[PDB]
Formats: sequence, C-alpha cells, structure tokens
Amino acid sequence: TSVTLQLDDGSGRTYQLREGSNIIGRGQDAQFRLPDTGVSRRHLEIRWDGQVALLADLNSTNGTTVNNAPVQEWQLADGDVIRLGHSEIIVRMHPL
Amino acid sequence: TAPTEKI
Ligand SMILES: [Zn+2]
Repeated sequence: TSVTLQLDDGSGRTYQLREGSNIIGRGQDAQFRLPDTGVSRRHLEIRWDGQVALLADLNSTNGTTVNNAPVQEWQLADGDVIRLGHSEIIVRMHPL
Repeated sequence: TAPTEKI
C-alpha cells in the first residue's frame, strides 16, 4: 500500500509517508512542513507500518479534525480529510 | 516558527 498526503491549498504539495513516525507541523524538523501560522510546530504524527496509518494529535494548540470531527488518535482511510490550522490534507491510500 | 496563533 502507498500513502500520500495531499495538501489541498492549491500548491499541489504532497508528502509520501515513510514507515514509522511522520511528523506534520510548522516546525523545521517536521517531515511535512506547513507554514500555516495556526499549525503547531509539532502538530500531528502519522505512524505507518505498511498496513495501517494511525494519526495522533500531538497536544496541538488548535486541534486536529478528520472528516470534520475532532480526534485524538484515528486510523486513516483513503479520502479522509485532515484539518489543522486553516489547512486541509487529503489522505491518498492505495493498495498496489 | 513563532508561537502558534490560537484559532
Ligand atoms: Zn483513492
């Protein structure tokens, strides 16, 4: 299975998940950096093990929603919409 | 990489 995050801001920016920890946030150390000033420096983590993508909010200032519902941890699926700050990320999860 | 703005 391959998993790509698609930033839905017009930029066409994407990030393919690595196995293990993927940090999304505004910080320089994030694997996928969003400059959105409402995004925490370490905002969320997605753990990928080749089968399951498990999102966790990292005690973020503004929270994380999946498909418009606030979440702490969430098992992601193809097409899920993650909202953080004013940004939206579409999950693209496709079996080979 | 300022403090996050609260929404
Ligand atoms: Zn799809």
